[PDB]
Amino acid sequence: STAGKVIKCKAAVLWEEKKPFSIEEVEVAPPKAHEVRIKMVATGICRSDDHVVSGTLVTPLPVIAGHEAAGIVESIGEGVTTVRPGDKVIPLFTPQCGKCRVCKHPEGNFCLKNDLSMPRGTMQDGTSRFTCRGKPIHHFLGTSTFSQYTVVDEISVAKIDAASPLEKVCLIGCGFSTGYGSAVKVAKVTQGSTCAVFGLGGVGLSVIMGCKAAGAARIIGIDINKDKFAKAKEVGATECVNPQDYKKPIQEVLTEMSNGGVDFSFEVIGRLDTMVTALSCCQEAYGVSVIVGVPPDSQNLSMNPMLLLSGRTWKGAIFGGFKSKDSVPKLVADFMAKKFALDPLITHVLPFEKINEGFDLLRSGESIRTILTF
Amino acid sequence: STAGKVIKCKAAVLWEEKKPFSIEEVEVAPPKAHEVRIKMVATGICRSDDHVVSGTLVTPLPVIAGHEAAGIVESIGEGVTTVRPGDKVIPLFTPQCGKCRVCKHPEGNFCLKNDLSMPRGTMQDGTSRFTCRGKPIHHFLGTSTFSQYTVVDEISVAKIDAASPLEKVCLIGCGFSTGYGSAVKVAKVTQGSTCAVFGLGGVGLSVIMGCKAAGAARIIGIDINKDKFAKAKEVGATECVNPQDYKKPIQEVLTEMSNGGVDFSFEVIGRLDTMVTALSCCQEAYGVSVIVGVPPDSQNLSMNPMLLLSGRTWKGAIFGGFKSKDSVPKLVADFMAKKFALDPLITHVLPFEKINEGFDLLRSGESIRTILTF
Ligand SMILES: NC(=O)c1ccc[n+]([C@@H]2O[C@H](COP(=O)([O-])OP(=O)([O-])OC[C@H]3O[C@@H](n4cnc5c(N)[nH+]cnc54)[C@H](O)[C@@H]3O)[C@@H](O)[C@H]2O)c1
Ligand SMILES: NC(=O)c1ccc[n+]([C@@H]2O[C@H](COP(=O)([O-])OP(=O)([O-])OC[C@H]3O[C@@H](n4cnc5c(N)[nH+]cnc54)[C@H](O)[C@@H]3O)[C@@H](O)[C@H]2O)c1
Ligand SMILES: OCc1c(F)c(F)c(F)c(F)c1F
Ligand SMILES: OCc1c(F)c(F)c(F)c(F)c1F
Ligand SMILES: [Zn+2]
Ligand SMILES: [Zn+2]
Ligand SMILES: [Zn+2]
Ligand SMILES: [Zn+2]
Repeated sequence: STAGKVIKCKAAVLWEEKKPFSIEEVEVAPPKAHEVRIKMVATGICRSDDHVVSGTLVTPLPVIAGHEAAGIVESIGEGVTTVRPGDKVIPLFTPQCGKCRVCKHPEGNFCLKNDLSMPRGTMQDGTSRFTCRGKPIHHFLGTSTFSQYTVVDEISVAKIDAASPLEKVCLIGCGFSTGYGSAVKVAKVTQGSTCAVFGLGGVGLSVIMGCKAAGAARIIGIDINKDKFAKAKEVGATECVNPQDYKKPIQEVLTEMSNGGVDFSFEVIGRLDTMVTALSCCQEAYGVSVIVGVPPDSQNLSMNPMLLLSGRTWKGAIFGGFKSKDSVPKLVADFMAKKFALDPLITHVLPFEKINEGFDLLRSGESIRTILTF
Repeated sequence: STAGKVIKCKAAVLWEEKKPFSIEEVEVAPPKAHEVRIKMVATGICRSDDHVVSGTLVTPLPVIAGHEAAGIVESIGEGVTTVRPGDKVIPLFTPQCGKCRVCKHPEGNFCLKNDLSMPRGTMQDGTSRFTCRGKPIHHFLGTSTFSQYTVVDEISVAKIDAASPLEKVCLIGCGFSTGYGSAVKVAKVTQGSTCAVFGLGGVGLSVIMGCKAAGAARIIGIDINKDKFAKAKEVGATECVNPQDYKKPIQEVLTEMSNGGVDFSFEVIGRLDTMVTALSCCQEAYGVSVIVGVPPDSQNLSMNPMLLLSGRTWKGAIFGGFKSKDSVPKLVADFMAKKFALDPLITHVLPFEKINEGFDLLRSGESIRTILTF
């Protein structure tokens, strides 16, 4: 039995920015009250994890990163009611405490208990469950999924279908749900509309899936890497454009293509310039633009507010706008009912021990999602 | 007797920026096909007219400004079907051609025939109906209401109730409808919500009216001129704050007052800094901020897009989001049925000949709306 005991296991520790992960033994404390210890089964490599490595996202180091995953409950602390040992679960990088003003709001999902805005890199109680070489190691977004075992707060975990394939549904923990919800819930894409999707990685592909599901008539994919176009078309893009092919700015190209601007645009990269371009290419009177990408820490964009005064709507969201604990189980149920596909997003499946190679595939432009299996 | 003939009348011509208007004789050509010549009865002095004088708003000079008005049709050009001589009318600074993609869109109101985005200062045909001292004089927004007679395109005029009091309902041509619609139509303020209104002039007062009509529980007015607070409370503000009273930035004050951010905020001034402050003070996960004020020409704001990524919505609108020709007559009908009040906005009345004194009153901070009578 491991319940109630410290577990020694393998994890990928990030000791400092711009260095490879170190795959080594960590100690994982047992869960305290209202905490859940999970044996990880699969975790995805998301660009946001690379942002921690690159310094694009600032979070306390050293750290166990990883936020898109699925696993099986090993043990629960006192007072846990929503999961039991043996349950399949997805950690929730956006929690759902159910009690704060956001949780109670019909349209908010960015629960005030989150560790995104002002990250401490701890459990809710302000302490860490991880040690490595005698040193405390930080958590990441309350999830820390780059470990054979993690500990999460109960508000940061959802129980899912016991028959779920964990090596696929881990994507519901971040990239699929984020893109899909950005289209269907946040933008509320309409039937017959024209959509523009900037960035054709895992998240942008999921935005395309949602735009197609919503009945868009035209879905224009934009990426500087033309190797991304074939898969974008497979999942619903009607056209793809590479800005590097044009003498004019791409907002002008897209405005012309759409006979005066698109209905919905999405920034799914993380660049300040593309955020402004995406806003500009939506129709000036009634267009909607959604920011999904995460830009470099503490950098401001510059824009002319006449873009908004004419009638545009500009919004952003975390996790597709989904209230996390309510939505994850339903998304998995919908996947099990064949309502959407996840295989198009998965280009590589590697053992966990190859985490660095998986990040190199992302950085080189060669992968969409690599799933790491424990 | 004047139908088909040039009319000589008095208008207020702006020859140069940063100068008084010159009340002098102009020649007003008869209406061409699909044009309407209107005898003006009353026109309001709106801050946007002042922006033309100050250079905040760039439009070709020399010009006959004025855009908030009501009058009586003197004559119609060939092919006009929607008004007749003797009808009471409001000129529409935002046209409604009824044929473009925006006019056909359920939400859009910024008709593509507008003369706001890239002002030419002409009729729809690219020519002027005004001569002064033998020189052609520009139109403004297709309306040019600072004249005893103007000529407008048919898509820029609405017929209104024959019993309408024109010295009141001119405010439906801009300031009332813009602020009211910004709350009820653009923001879609909800019952029980907390609203923050930056700027307590005529437009911001109208926003407050709209927020109160929509059922807001708290309406916080923000102005650096505390003389504006008594009327703001009369029309529905629950509390007023002056940024100059505080050591902390007002977005922090408002976030504290609203226990974590407001539901709806409105920028009703025209400053880049207050546009960002207004966005910041709405709740980070589900807040909505609407830009109403007109900022200085060609200037960009700087902002951190993480404000949006957490869930905020940022939008702007012209004329309260109202499709102009459909909406203006209905708004007048609702006024005649006492569904809203206009008298709280009217602080001064002057003859047209005292236009410069009217502008002095606005610039000093003393007036809300001065109504000029012809
Ligand atoms: N809002 C959320 O909740 C949330 C969740 C998940 C991911 N993210 C962010 O979303 C973004 C996309 O993540 P991902 O899909 O995993 O990343 P990814 O797989 O790296 O995809 C990004 C795509 O952008 C393309 N690209 C780069 N520069 C440009 C350019 N100038 N113009 C057009 N295309 C360009 C690039 O070739 C690539 O295909 C990242 O910034 C993530 O951090 C946000
Ligand atoms: N979007 C539209 O369709 C539309 C139509 C009508 C008016 N406008 C614009 O709306 C704005 C307001 O017009 P208005 O109500 O006639 O103008 P106004 O009567 O000048 O009112 C502006 C108010 O802002 C106050 N103010 C100035 N600076 C600050 C500050 N830093 N903080 C807080 N309050 C401050 C000022 O004291 C005044 O009471 C102007 O920019 C107009 O050009 C836009
Ligand atoms: O990919 C999801 C994701 C985000 F959207 C962020 F805004 C963030 F800061 C982060 F760490 C993260 F993992
Ligand atoms: O007051 C209404 C109004 C506007 F909202 C503008 F954006 C504009 F450019 C203008 F000239 C105007 F009069
Ligand atoms: Zn919460
Ligand atoms: Zn992610
Ligand atoms: Zn139109
Ligand atoms: Zn105005």
